[PDB]
Amino acid sequence: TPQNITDLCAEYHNTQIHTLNDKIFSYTESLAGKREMAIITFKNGATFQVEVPGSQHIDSQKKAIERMKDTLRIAYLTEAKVEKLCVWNNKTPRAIAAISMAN
Amino acid sequence: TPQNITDLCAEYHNTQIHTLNDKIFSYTESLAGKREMAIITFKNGATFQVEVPGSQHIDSQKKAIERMKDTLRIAYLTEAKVEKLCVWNNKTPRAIAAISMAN
Amino acid sequence: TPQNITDLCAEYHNTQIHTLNDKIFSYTESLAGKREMAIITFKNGATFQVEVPGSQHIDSQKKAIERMKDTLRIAYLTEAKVEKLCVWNNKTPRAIAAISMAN
Amino acid sequence: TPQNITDLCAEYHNTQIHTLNDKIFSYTESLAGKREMAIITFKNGATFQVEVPGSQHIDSQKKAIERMKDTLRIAYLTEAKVEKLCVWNNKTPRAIAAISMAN
Amino acid sequence: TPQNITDLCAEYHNTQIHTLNDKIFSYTESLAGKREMAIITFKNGATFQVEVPGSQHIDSQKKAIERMKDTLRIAYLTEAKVEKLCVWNNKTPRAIAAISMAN
Ligand SMILES: CC(=O)N[C@H]1[C@H](O[C@@H]2[C@H](O[C@]3(C(=O)O)C[C@H](O)[C@@H](NC(C)=O)[C@H]([C@H](O)[C@H](O)CO)O3)[C@@H](O)[C@H](O[C@H]3[C@H](O)[C@@H](O)[C@H](O)O[C@@H]3CO)O[C@@H]2CO)O[C@H](CO)[C@H](O)[C@@H]1O[C@@H]1O[C@H](CO)[C@H](O)[C@H](O)[C@H]1O
Ligand SMILES: CC(=O)N[C@H]1[C@H](O[C@@H]2[C@H](O[C@]3(C(=O)O)C[C@H](O)[C@@H](NC(C)=O)[C@H]([C@H](O)[C@H](O)CO)O3)[C@@H](O)[C@H](O[C@H]3[C@H](O)[C@@H](O)[C@H](O)O[C@@H]3CO)O[C@@H]2CO)O[C@H](CO)[C@H](O)[C@@H]1O[C@@H]1O[C@H](CO)[C@H](O)[C@H](O)[C@H]1O
Ligand SMILES: CC(=O)N[C@H]1[C@H](O[C@@H]2[C@H](O[C@]3(C(=O)O)C[C@H](O)[C@@H](NC(C)=O)[C@H]([C@H](O)[C@H](O)CO)O3)[C@@H](O)[C@H](O[C@H]3[C@H](O)[C@@H](O)[C@H](O)O[C@@H]3CO)O[C@@H]2CO)O[C@H](CO)[C@H](O)[C@@H]1O[C@@H]1O[C@H](CO)[C@H](O)[C@H](O)[C@H]1O
Repeated sequence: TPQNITDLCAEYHNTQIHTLNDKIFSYTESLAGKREMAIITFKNGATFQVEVPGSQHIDSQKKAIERMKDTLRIAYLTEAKVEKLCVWNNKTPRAIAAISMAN
Repeated sequence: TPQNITDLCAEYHNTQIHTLNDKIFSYTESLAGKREMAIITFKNGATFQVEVPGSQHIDSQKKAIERMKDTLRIAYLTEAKVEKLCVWNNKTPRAIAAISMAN
Repeated sequence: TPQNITDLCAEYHNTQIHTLNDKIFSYTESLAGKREMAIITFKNGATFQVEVPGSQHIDSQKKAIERMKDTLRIAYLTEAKVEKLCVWNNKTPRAIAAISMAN
Repeated sequence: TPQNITDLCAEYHNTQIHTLNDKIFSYTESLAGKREMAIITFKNGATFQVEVPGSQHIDSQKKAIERMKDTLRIAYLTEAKVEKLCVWNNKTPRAIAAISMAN
Repeated sequence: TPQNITDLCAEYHNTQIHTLNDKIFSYTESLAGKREMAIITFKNGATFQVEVPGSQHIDSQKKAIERMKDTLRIAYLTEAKVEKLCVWNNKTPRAIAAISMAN
């Protein structure tokens, strides 16, 4: 079991860490069929999604996907600094696997 | 997968984007049977709903409808600026498909 | 579909609109068996309930009853102005069907 | 149906009202097995629990127990004044049945 | 039934109390499959997890694990002082069993 987001990210293929150390610039969410997702951006233009739940996800991830969208929304609204994102780089927009917040 | 609300909106028939760049003026929600819905307005009078769930919705959208009502309520209470709404034109009030929020 | 709380209220028998234009004065909730309910009051003493779920509710209302209690608690805690309540007047305390919030 | 917490409390055996008119001093919660519970204290030392869900509860209470723990956490974090608690006094710590909050 | 986190923690093997009396320094959350977890740190470098749900957990603990991640997120965002953690010491990072907040 990892102790931080960088080591967690390294337990997966097709992932990378992005260091933001910034608040979220915009928060988008959709209830439209087959596009039940969230998208965040940063002022540097960087865009990330929480993927639509699908075949790629194991059952244990379903609650965690919902939690992540909850986390992004409240981080956005409270202007919380996002430290790092672990993302999958075989999706466009890059898909969030993990988030760290500090400072 | 789309990277922003405008492109997402364009993936659906008979939708449009409204640009508000304003906080929500009023928030209404109902538990009354067959009217389990939310209604928001802006100061210009513009009125939008989250639809009552029905057969027009696929299963994957049901959780997202609930999340959207959560989002609208907290956006209202925090006076968060709503950037755009993607809506369906064939409902009255216009039915929300997606929301974006930015400073 | 209605566009505001007043029109929604009028789609039901046994209802009335209360215009409060005030924050909630007190919030009460109970987990006691057969009394799993919330009660709110306003400054003038006027009292309203979210009813115990029961056979007078259809299945689609169960989630909306839980949402309404969520709404009333956060409205109370944030001192959000309640504009109107739509209530059923064939219950004591008057039973909330819908709420609108506006400053 | 009762109009207030005092009248509600009187509908049950083994209960009493505590009039606190104070914020919560401490909030404790546990996920440990068979001790999935919350405990609050007040500055006067008074201590209360939300009981572990069990055989003493009917199914309609399960969602209300979870809601109560949510309420106590947010009341704690926002320093909301608790007016009264209705508690079962045949338990140690005294077990919360209902809460009222007023400025 | 215990009356405080210290006595609760002593009902379990392989647990200990850490006294922090500090806000959470960082909050990390993951939706990655098999690492659906949260990690917190304190400025003294201490690191704790909420374990991935699994067979070491009885069914009643699953809702309480979700609640705990909710609690840690909002405690982080509000800079709430954590008084004590009860943690299992047979896990790395040490795994949270209970939390207390005061002052
Ligand atoms: C890389 C990949 O295809 N991942 C998909 C995963 O495949 C499993 C194994 O991949 C890892 C991984 O995702 O990196 C390997 C990591 O070590 C694992 N880490 C931990 C901490 O457990 C993760 C983790 O278990 C899963 O992610 C949890 O769901 O899995 C992959 O190496 C393995 O490959 C097999 C191959 O399939 C087989 O034919 C060949 O003979 O042997 C290879 C091993 O040498 O296959 C594993 C599945 O059996 O599978 C999951 C579903 O279980 C997803 O499909 C995952 O795809 C990504 O999913 C992401 C969201 O969760 C996101 O959408 C990404 O864009 C997807 O690529
Ligand atoms: C009035 C009443 O007893 N309502 C109960 C309802 O009864 C149904 C019809 O009532 C309405 C209503 O609630 O006003 C009629 C509205 O037009 C409907 N509006 C919409 C937008 O759909 C609603 C709505 O469909 C339901 O509320 C959704 O569950 O229903 C009622 O008129 C009808 O009885 C007529 C009868 O047909 C007629 O021959 C005779 O002359 O008079 C009767 C009384 O007007 O019966 C319908 C049911 O078959 O039924 C629901 C559940 O099925 C509830 O029991 C409802 O009671 C209210 O419930 C509220 C909570 O949802 C709240 O607790 C109130 O205090 C209850 O009275
Ligand atoms: C007193 C007691 O042991 N209560 C347990 C309950 O027993 C039922 C009757 O209790 C009441 C009550 O809890 O006060 C009586 C009230 O009038 C009811 N009020 C309303 C508004 O309905 C409540 C309510 O129905 C239940 O609480 C909902 O679940 O129930 C109890 O009096 C009765 O036993 C009588 C017996 O009938 C009589 O012949 C003899 O002379 O005296 C007995 C004791 O007074 O038994 C009823 C059930 O058959 O049952 C529930 C079931 O889930 C609980 O076990 C309840 O225990 C309390 O539970 C609380 C949490 O819900 C909390 O943990 C308290 O500490 C428990 O004591």
